Amino acid sequence: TAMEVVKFVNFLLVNGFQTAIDIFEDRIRGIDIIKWMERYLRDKTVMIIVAI
Amino acid sequence: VREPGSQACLAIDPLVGEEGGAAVAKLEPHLQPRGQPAPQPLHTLVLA
Repeated sequence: TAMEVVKFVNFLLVNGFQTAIDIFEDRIRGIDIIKWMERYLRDKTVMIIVAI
Repeated sequence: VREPGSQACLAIDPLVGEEGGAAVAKLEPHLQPRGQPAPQPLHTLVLA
């Protein structure tokens, strides 16, 4: 889905949602991948989208 | 014998307020169109 996920992220960003995805937060994610994932996993207010 | 004149049965009918009822409303988000010049992701390449 990597191809369609980029279009989906464009759709979300253009409509005003701050979408966190590995390919775009590459710099921060690089510092600590697991910490980066945990930041969003622990936060209850962050909506998670599962691309099946 | 007795006459039902005074004791006649009663029918019932609600006073429906449908004539003045509000309608159900559907919401649609006004998508920021990509047909209009919306931004795009800046996939970068390197000229080495």
